[PDB]
Amino acid sequence: MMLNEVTAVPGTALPVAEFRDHLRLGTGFADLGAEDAALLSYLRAAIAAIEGRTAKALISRGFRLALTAWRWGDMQTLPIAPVATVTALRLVDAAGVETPVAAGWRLVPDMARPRIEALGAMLPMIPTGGRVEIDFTAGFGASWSALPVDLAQAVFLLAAQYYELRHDGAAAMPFGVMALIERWRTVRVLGGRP
Amino acid sequence: MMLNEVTAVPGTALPVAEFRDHLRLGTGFADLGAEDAALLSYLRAAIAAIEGRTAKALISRGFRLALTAWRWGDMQTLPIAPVATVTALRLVDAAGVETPVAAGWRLVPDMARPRIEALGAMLPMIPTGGRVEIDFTAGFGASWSALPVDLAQAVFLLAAQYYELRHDGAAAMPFGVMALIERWRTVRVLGGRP
Amino acid sequence: MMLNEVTAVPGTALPVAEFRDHLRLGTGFADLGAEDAALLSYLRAAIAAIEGRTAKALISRGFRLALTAWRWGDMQTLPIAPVATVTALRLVDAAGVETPVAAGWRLVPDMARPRIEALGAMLPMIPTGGRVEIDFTAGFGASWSALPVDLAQAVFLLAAQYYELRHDGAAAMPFGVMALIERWRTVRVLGGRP
Amino acid sequence: MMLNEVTAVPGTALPVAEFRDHLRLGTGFADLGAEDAALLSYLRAAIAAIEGRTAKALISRGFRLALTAWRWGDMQTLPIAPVATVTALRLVDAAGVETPVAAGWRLVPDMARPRIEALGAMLPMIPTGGRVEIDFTAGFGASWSALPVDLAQAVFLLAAQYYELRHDGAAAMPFGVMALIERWRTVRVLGGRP
Amino acid sequence: MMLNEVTAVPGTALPVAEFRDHLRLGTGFADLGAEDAALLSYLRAAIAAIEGRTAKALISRGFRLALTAWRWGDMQTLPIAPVATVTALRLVDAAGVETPVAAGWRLVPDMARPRIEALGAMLPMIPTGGRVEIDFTAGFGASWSALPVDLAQAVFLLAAQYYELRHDGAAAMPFGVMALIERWRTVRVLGGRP
Amino acid sequence: RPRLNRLLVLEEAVRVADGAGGHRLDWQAKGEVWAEVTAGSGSERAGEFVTLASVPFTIVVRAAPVGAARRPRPEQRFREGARIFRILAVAERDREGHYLSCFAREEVVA
Amino acid sequence: RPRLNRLLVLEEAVRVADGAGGHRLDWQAKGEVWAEVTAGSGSERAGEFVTLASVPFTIVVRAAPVGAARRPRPEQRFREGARIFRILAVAERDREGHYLSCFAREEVVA
Repeated sequence: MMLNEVTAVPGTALPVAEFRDHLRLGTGFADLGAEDAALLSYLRAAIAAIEGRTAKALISRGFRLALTAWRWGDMQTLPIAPVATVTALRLVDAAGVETPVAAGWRLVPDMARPRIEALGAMLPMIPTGGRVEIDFTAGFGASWSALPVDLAQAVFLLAAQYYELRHDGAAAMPFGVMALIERWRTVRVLGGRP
Repeated sequence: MMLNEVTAVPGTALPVAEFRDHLRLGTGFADLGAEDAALLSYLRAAIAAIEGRTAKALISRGFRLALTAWRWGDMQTLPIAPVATVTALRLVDAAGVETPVAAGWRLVPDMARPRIEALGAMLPMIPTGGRVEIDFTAGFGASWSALPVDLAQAVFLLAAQYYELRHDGAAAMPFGVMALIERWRTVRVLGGRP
Repeated sequence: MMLNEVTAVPGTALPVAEFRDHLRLGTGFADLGAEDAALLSYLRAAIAAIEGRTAKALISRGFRLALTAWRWGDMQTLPIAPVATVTALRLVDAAGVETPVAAGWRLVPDMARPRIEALGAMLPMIPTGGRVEIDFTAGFGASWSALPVDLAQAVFLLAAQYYELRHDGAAAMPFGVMALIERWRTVRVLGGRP
Repeated sequence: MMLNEVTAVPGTALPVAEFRDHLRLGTGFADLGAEDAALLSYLRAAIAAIEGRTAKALISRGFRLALTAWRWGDMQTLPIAPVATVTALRLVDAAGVETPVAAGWRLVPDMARPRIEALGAMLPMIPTGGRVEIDFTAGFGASWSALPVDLAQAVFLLAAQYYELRHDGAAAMPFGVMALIERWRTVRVLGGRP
Repeated sequence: MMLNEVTAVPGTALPVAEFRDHLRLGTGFADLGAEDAALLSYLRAAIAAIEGRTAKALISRGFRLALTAWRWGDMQTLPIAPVATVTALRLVDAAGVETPVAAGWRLVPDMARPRIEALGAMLPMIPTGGRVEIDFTAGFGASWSALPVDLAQAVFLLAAQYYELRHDGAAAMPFGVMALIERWRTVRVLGGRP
Repeated sequence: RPRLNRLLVLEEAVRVADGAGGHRLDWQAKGEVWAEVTAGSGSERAGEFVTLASVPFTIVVRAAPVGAARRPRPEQRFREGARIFRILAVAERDREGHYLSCFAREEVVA
Repeated sequence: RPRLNRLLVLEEAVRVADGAGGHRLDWQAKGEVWAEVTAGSGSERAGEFVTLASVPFTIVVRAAPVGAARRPRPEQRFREGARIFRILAVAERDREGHYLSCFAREEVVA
C-alpha cells in the first residue's frame, strides 16, 4: 500500500491571492511586502497538515492505491475520504501484464468510509505477487471555492500561523484550528482483526 | 450517505452590511467597501463552523443526500436538521436510469429528528448496486431575518473573532459563542445497533 | 414537532428607548452615539438567549405546535411555558383536509407545566399521517411593561454585554445574568419512558 | 397554579428619593431629576430579584392565584409568603359562571407556611374542567416604611449594584446581599409525595 | 404564627448622636457632612440584621405572637429571646370574641429559652379556628444604654460598614461583627418531633 | 472602583465683566458632590512672594454629560469647609464612563 | 486587546491657501471612527494668556494602510460633540498591526 499521489496540486489552484487577504486585508500595515511564492509554500504546508490529521484531500488530486492483499473479503475501505469515480482498478501481475478490470465492483462514495464493496461476495482476486492497483480521484472540488468553508478557514488559521512565526515558539481559541478539524477527522474504534 | 449541497448560499443573503455595523469599522467614510471581499469570507467561515457543531443549516439552501442502504428498515433520519418539503427521493438504478418515486413516503418535521418515515411499513426498495439520492431544502429561512436571533448572534460573536485575530492566538462570557450554540446541538445517547 | 413562531415581535414592542437608558443614563459620556437599529439587534439576541435557557416567551408571540403523535395518553405538556388561550387545535389529515376541533380539551395554564389535558381520557386522536397542529399564544404580556422585572433585568444585563464587547472576550456578580434566570428555568428530573 | 398579580406596585410607594440618598448622587443641584426614570427601574429590578429568592412580596400588592386541582386534600399552602386577609376564593365553573364561596375555609397566617386550611375537612370542591382562583393581598405593608429593614437594605445593596455596573462584570461582606436574604428564604426539605 | 411587631422603634431611641461619634470622632476629616436621617437608616438596617441572626430584640419593642396550635403540651418557647412581662394572653375564637385569660400560665424568663410553661400540665386550649394570641414586650431595655455593650459594638461595626461602602463590594478581624454575635445566637440541636 | 466618602461643595463663579474686559468672580456655591480624595506627593512651591504648600489630590466623582450641572468643569473649584481644591482638569477615569478624575492643588500659604 | 466604545467624529481640514503662503483651515467633517479613550495624568498648562487645561488621552482606533481614508493622520483632529481632541501622533499600537495609538490633548481654556 504505497498510496503516492499521481499529480500534485498545480499551485495555481491554491488561493494565494485570497490568503494575502486573510493575512492583512482591511486592517494592517498596507498590503505590505510578502514573498508571494513563500505564501504558496505555507499553504501547501498547512493543507498537508490538515490532509494528514483529517485524512481528507481538499483539492481533488489524483491518487494511486497499489496494495497487495485485500484486507476484508470484499469491503476495502479507501483511506483518503472524500472520493469520486475510480479512474481504473487495473490489476498487474508479478511480471507486469497490467490487465484492467471494468466490472465486478461498485464504488460506494461516502465522507465517512469510502469503499469498493464488490458485487455479491467476489472481489477481484490478486495474482500471486502481482499487486492490485487502484487509481482514484479523491477530494472535494477542483477549485478552492468548492470546499467546506470551515475546513478552508482551518487552513487559513494554520497557514497564517506558519507565516506569523517561523521557529517553534510558544504563544485556546474557541473554534481554533483544532476545533474546526475535529468534525472532519476519522472516528475509528477498531483495533481488532476485522 | 454523502450529503452534498446542490446550491450554495447566494452571498447577497448574508448580512455583510449588518456585520460591518457589528464590528465597529466606521460610519461615514467615502471608501466603505475595502472589507466587503473579506467580511463575507469570515461569515461563511463562521456559519460553516456552527453548521457543523449544531448540525443545522441556517440559510435553507438545497441539499442532495445520496445514499445506498437504508439506516433502519423504515425511518431514515436526515442529518441536516431544520427541514421542510423534501423535493424528490429519485431512486437511481445500478447504472443510469433515475426514476423519481412518490413511493408512499412521508416527512416528519422536527428540529431534532427530521425523519423521512415511510407509510407502507417499508421505504421504496433499492436496486442492488444503486444509490437513492434525496433532494431536500433544509434550513430556517431564506433570508437572514428568518433565523433564530441567538444563533444569528453566535455567528456574529464568532465571525467577529476571526476578523479580530488571524492566526490561532489564545485570548468566559455568560452566553458566549458556545453557550448560544448548545441549545441547537444534537443530543444523542445511542451507540447501539438500532 | 416543528414549533415555528407564526409571527415574530414587531420590534416596536421592544424597549429600545429604555435600553438606551439602561445603557448610559444618569452616568455616562452623554446619550452618546449608538446605532439605534443595532441596539434592537442586541435585545433580540439577548431575549432569544433567555427564551432558550428558560423556555419562556416574554413578548407573547403567536406559536404553532405541529406534532405527529401524542406523547402521553392525554397530557401533552407545552414547551413554551407562560401560555394563555389556545387559538385552535385544528387537525390536518394526510391530504390536508384541516378539520378543526372545538371541544374535548381544556388548556390548564401554568408557568411550570402548561398542558392540554383533555376531558376524561380521550384526547383527539391523530389521522394516520395527518399531523395534529396546535396554535397558541404564549408569553407574559403584549408590552414590555407586563414582564417580571427581574427577568427583564436579565435581558438588560445581557443585551448590554453584547453591546459592550463584540467578540468572545474574557472579563461572578451576585445576581448576575445567570442568577436571575434560574428561577425561570424548567426543573425536570425525568429521563424515563413517561 | 398560575399566580399572577392583579395590580402592580404604584411606583410612588418605592423610595426613589431615599435610594438617591443611598447612591450618593448629589445634594443641591438644580437638575436633581435626571435619574428618576432609571432609579426606580433598578428598584423594581432588585425587589423582583429578592421576591423570587425569598418568595416574599414586600409591597402588599394584590395577587390572583388561579389553580385547578388542590395540592393536598385540605391544606393548600400559598406561594407568596407574608399574607393577610384572603379576599375571595371565587370558584369558577367549567366555563363562565363564577360563584364566590365563603365555603368554610380559614386562613392560617405565617411567614413560612401561609396555609388556607379548610375547617370542614374538605375544601370546596372543584367543577371538573374549571379553575379555582383565589384573590389575596400578600406582603409586609403598604408603604416602604412597614418593611423589615434588613430586607429593605438588601434591596439597597442590590439595586445600588445594578446602578453601578450595567453589564455582567465581575467584582465578601459580613452581611452582604445574600446574608440578609437568607433569613427570609423558604427552608424546605420535602421532595416527597405529601 | 405571624409575629408582627406592634410598634416599631421611635427612632429617637437609637444612638444617632453616638453613631456619628463612632463614625468619625477623635480621628477623621472633621465631624464632616453626613445625612443625619441616612445614618438612622443604617442603624435600623444593622440592628435588623443582628436581630435576625441572634433572635434578640435590643430596643424592647412590643410584639404580638398569634399562633394557632400549641407545639408542645405546655412549653411554648418564645422566639425573640430577651423577654419580660407578657402583656396579655388574650384568646380569640373563630368569630372574634377575644376572651383574655389572666391565670394558668407563668412566663419563665431566660435569655436562652423563654417559655410560657403553664401551671401543672394544662395550658389554655385553643378554640377550633380561634387562634391564640400572645402580646409580650421583648428586649433588653428601653434606651440604648441598657444593652450589652459587645452587642452594641456589633451594631456599630456593622452600621458603619453599610455607611462606608454602598454596593456589595469586597474588602478577618479577631472580634469582628461575627465574633461578637456568636455568643448571642441561639444554639439549637433539635430537628426532631419534639 | 472608587469608594466615595467626602462631601465636597462644588462652587462655580459667575463672571461679572468689568469695564476693562476682566471678569469679576463671585464663587457662588453649586450643589454638593460626593467624592474620594487621593493625595499625591506634596511639597511646598514658590508662589509670588508666598511659600505656597501644594499637594496633588486626584479627586474622583461620578460622571454626567458635558452639558449638565453635575460635571465639574475646570472653571470650578471644590471646597470642603475652608479647604478650597482648585480643579486642574477633568478626565473621565472609568472605562465605562461612570467616574471622573479631577486634579487639585490645596495651595495653603503656610 | 482594546475595547472600543466611543464614537469620535474624525475631522480633516481642507487647506485653502491665502496670498501670503498660509493656508486657511475649514475642519470639514470626515467619517466617524470607533475608539477607546484612555486618560493620562492631567494638569493645567500655561498657554499664551490662557491657563489651558490639558490631559494626555491616548486614543486607540483600528488601522488601515497609510493611503486610506480611515487612518487618522496627525494633521487631523477628533471631535466628540464639542470636545476636540487634537492628534499629536499615530503609532500602530498592536503587534500584528490591527490597532493604532493616537495621542490627544483636549485643551479646554478653563
